[PDB]
Amino acid sequence: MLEAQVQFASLWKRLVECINGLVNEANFDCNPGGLSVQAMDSSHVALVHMLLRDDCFVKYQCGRNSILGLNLASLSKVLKIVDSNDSLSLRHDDDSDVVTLTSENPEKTRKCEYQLKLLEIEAESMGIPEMDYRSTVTLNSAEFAKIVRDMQVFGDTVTIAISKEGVKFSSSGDVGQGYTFLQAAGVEVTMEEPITLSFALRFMGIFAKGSTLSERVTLKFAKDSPCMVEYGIDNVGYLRYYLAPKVD
Amino acid sequence: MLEAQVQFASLWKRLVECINGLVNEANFDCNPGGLSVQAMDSSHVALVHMLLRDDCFVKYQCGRNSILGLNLASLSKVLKIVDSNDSLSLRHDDDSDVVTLTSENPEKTRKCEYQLKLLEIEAESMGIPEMDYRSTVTLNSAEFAKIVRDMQVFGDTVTIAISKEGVKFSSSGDVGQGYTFLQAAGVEVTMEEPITLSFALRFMGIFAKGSTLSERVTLKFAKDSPCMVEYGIDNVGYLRYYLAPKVD
Amino acid sequence: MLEAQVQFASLWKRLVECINGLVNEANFDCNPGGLSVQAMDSSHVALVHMLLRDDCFVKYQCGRNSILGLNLASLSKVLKIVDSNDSLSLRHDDDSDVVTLTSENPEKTRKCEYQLKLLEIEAESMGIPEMDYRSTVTLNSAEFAKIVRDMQVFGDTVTIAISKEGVKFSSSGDVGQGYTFLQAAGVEVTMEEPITLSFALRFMGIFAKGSTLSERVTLKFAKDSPCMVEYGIDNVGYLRYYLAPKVD
Repeated sequence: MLEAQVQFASLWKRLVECINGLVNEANFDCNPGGLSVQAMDSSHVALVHMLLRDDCFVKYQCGRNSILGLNLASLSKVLKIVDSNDSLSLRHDDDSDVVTLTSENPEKTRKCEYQLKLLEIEAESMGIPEMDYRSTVTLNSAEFAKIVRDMQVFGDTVTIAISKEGVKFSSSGDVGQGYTFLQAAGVEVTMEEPITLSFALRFMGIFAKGSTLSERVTLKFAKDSPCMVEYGIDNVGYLRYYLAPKVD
Repeated sequence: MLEAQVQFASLWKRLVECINGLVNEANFDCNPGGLSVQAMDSSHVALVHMLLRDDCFVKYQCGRNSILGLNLASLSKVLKIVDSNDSLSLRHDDDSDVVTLTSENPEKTRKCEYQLKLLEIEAESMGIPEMDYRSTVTLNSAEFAKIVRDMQVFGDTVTIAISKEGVKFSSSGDVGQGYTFLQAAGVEVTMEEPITLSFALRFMGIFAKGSTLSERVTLKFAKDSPCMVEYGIDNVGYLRYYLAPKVD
Repeated sequence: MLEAQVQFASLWKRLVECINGLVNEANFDCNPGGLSVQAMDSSHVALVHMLLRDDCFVKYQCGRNSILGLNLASLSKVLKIVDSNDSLSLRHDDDSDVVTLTSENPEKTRKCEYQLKLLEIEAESMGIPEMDYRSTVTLNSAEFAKIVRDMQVFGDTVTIAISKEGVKFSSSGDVGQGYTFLQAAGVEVTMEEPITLSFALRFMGIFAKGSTLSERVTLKFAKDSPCMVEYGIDNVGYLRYYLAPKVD
């Protein structure tokens, strides 16, 4: 028996777009502590972790640790048609084969109910990278997203370069070469190594949809490792993406 | 020698857009009691009747009664180039092959004049049902339009249920099942008897575009009777759609 | 070498859009006088001539006459991602095979540096054919844009017709037959005789994007001659297009 009402559907909408950019279906892992979604893309290069804590909701009910597999195509299609400022209640009854979304005004004059069939999705091996990072940069989410889009005019690969002065995103291709250089303040570096890696812009792109959730974004880098980009969802959750670097 | 100056060309623009949704060509019945298009889609399932009473125009003139066949696709292309806040005089002359649109500024500094070829179109041998309709509902025209587009994510068929409590719009398909319920008395339901019919969303869709003319819309129903959907062009005319239900 | 710095990159963004419509590569002739593109379209029917004068730039060094072949496609692609409000400094060091654009933020938190390869651009065939222009006509550049967009629904050839009263742009095609007349209101016609040319609309449309650089535009005509359409950039240069008439 589960029931998670949220005040403003804005949140669910912005979130599902965010994880849908990375995967078609995923398991909604619901505990008394909150909804969790963990998922890897089909090329096993990059990973989403999303937590929404119990207090993120107006009302949250999850005695048992039930799981829900959900088609994020259908889910996304449906959230599309739900007003930003309407309330949205996700509920699964005791052994139904469908989850239900349920939507109302502030003023109760219109009520929408949608039902989605669930799916056996084999929960994956996957594995959050277990490391700690000796380099962290925080910056404006929207600026971040613009920088990936920028770099894409050049390549499929951005080269990030943290130093104590600031980060230096670079890229190359037929069009030419470009970099965008950032300076500390603005940007918040916390480095202890001239550490500089390369990544797939396709994914950085996908991750950067995170700016719909959070004015700021933190990137984290350990030498030769899966970087992390984190989007704080208020103080009541996070969106976390981990991506493998390109290596020789 | 027809002549028909509307004053704000928006009306003609917003109208043709609507009716063009349903049909590529249409005869304009031009009496001294106004203009009226009557027409069926090619799948002979859905009907438009629009009348602009002669009080509608700041200049009307139709001694005789003429029919004028028009390619609406071409009439639409010309009308998308016409500034909503301009004069728009229509005009046909005796044995003339061509009708003539003519726009002017408020401040008489810009004259535009287009010229379209008439068609011969076979006169329509279905026209109106002439029905009772004792079941009625009236709701904000944009919500109606939002709703048909919403229901379209689920299926090609909307099922409309009317009780005195309200009006439920339901739909089913691959994605899931959806419904949108509206409360009564903001919706003015008023029925004699509780009934529920089903319809092709394609056409409901087409009809909904009427939301650009009237802020409110009126639906009327009857058991195994082509429903009607009506849009008052304020008090100077109407646009009216009729659609066959889907029975088993 | 050459340095040229603009205060607001808006200018370059808006210029390269205009001239890229006509040709995908051009030579920038650079003097102490200023930057200067001059280029024909590949059918030798239309000619662009831009001048950015030395005072257009906050900073402009160019000791000797270098000539730079640039790929306007690529430049366009880069400039699309430069912010309007950032500055843009364009340098080239004398044996370098590369031009380099640099973009700083007013508050110095962000610096961007893109670099493009030069091209050996063979054709500088050229030849600004000045003649004595009898008739002039000057009008709001957006209206002119709009008029050609409109004339395009009819045909691919506009006939401009200039007289005491004003000017009549007309066109014909499968859709029908339109015209647009502008009274001498502003609209400063200032002719000597009646005069009626016709012109490819494709090109007129390419030209009409100049409306992003100048609230007004000016057309000059001469019997059996190329027209000129000029857009002035402040008092610091011009963009000037020349188009041959259709005769037959």
